Amino acid sequence: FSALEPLVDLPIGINITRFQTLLALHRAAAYYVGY
Amino acid sequence: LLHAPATVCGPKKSTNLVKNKCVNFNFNGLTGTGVLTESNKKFLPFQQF
Repeated sequence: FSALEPLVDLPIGINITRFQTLLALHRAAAYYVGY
Repeated sequence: LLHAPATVCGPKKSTNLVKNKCVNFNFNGLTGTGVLTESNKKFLPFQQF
């Protein structure tokens, strides 16, 4: 079972439409999305 | 003044400690009457109610 707590809230009041993540590169992982 | 939420505002004054007197109070918008007596049960590190 999970127990998630509130971290922080910033009121900026801007329209949000698209979402994406930011990764790193170098010169094997998994992640999900829930709606 | 815009539709955006307020980020800067005026100050607020603080009153001294008091207990054991049935007096009106105001904590973050919560106004009521009671006896502000001490407690023992512990809250979460982020709960204020």
